[PDB]
Amino acid sequence: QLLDLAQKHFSGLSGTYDEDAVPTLSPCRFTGSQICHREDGLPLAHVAIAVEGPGWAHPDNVALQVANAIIGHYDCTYGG
Amino acid sequence: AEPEHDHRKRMGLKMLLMMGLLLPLVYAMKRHKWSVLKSRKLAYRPPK
Repeated sequence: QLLDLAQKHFSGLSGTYDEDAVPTLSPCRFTGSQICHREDGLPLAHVAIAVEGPGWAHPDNVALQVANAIIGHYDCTYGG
Repeated sequence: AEPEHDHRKRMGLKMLLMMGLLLPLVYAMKRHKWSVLKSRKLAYRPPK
């Protein structure tokens, strides 16, 4: 029923396609750097620190996620 | 008067050769550590 609907309503993008220009993503350079926005009028500091990860496809996102799970997450309303 | 004459001069050459290797290398260690500060860019963004 979904494929039926997809042909019923989306078919209308045929005719001709991609005949003049096609865009594929270029890799993006990671830079080990720092940005410090110093504001002594806000009551709490926010800090986000990161290394370069591998990307969607990489099999070793699983092991990363596991390591992340171990460290986890905390918030003042946790009862533990 | 100065028996050690030869030895000091022998050591002095070694000192000069050591410093010639060491002085540029420690400077290079300093610069790379200091580079985080030497290329830092400031911007002031006051409100309103």
